[PDB]
Amino acid sequence: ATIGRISTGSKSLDKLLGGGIETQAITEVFGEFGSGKTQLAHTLAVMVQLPPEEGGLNGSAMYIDTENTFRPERLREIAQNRGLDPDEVLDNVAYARAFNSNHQMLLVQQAEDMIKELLNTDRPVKLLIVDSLTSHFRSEYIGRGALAERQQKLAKHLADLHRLANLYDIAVFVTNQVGHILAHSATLRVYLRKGKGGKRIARLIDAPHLPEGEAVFSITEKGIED
Ligand SMILES: COc1ccc([C@H](C)NC(=O)[C@@H]2CCCN2C(=O)CNC(=O)c2ccc3ccccc3n2)cc1
Ligand SMILES: [Ca+2]
Repeated sequence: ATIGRISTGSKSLDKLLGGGIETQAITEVFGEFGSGKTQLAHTLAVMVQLPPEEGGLNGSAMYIDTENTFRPERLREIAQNRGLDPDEVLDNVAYARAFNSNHQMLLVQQAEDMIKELLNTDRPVKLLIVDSLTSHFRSEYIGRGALAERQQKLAKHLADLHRLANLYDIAVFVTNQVGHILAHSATLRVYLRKGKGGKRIARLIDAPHLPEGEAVFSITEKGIED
C-alpha cells in the first residue's frame, strides 16, 4: 500500500522527514520536557484530519496519554487558528489515559477494535499517538537486572504498534523523555531540542537513508509552524 504522509505544520520539519510523518511506521520523537514533542503530537492530531492537499489523510486520531499531557483546549486553539471547527476536530480524536504499562498494552488492543471499525469509512483512524511510550515501563521495571525484562516488554509493545501501523496503514507517533546505549525499535527517531529562545530544532538519529540536516520550527497559536 502507498505510504501516506501527515504534515507537521512546519515546511522545515516536513523536509527533514521526507514529506511528513509516515503511515506504516512508528516515528519516535524524543527530548526534554517542552522540547516540542507534545506540541507536535497535538498538532498532528489536528493535521491528520485535513484532506491531503492540506497535508492530512482525511482521518481521525487516537491518543494514549501516560503523563496527563493531553490538553483539549490546545487542540481547540490549533483547530480554530487553522480555519477548522474545534468541536468537530475534538470529535475526531479518541482519547485514553493509560494508568500503568499493562493498561497501556490493553489500550493498544482496544485501539485495534476502533481502527477495524472505521477502516473502510470516509474517515478511518490514520494516527495513533502514545505520549509517552516509556514512562510507565521505566517506573515499573526498575532496579537490579530490570533492564532485560523492561526491554522485552517494550519490544513486545512496539511490535504490536508496528503491526497496527502496517496492517491498517496508520501512522504511529510516540514520544519519549530521552540511556544512550539502550536499543530502540522505532522506524524513525527524531531528537528535539529548545532553540535560540524561541525556536525548536529537530535532528534525525541513526538514519543514513534520510537527508543530513536539522530542521527549525516554532511553537505557535497554530501548533507547529516554521
Ligand atoms: C472538554 O474536555 C474534553 C476532554 C477530552 C476530549 C477528548 C478528545 N474526547 C474524549 O475524551 C471522548 C469523549 C468522552 C469519551 N471520549 C473518548 O475518546 C473515549 N475513548 C475511548 O473510549 C478509547 C478507547 C480505546 C482507546 C485506545 C487508544 C487510544 C484512545 C482510546 N480511546 C474532549 C473534550
Ligand atoms: Ca512539547
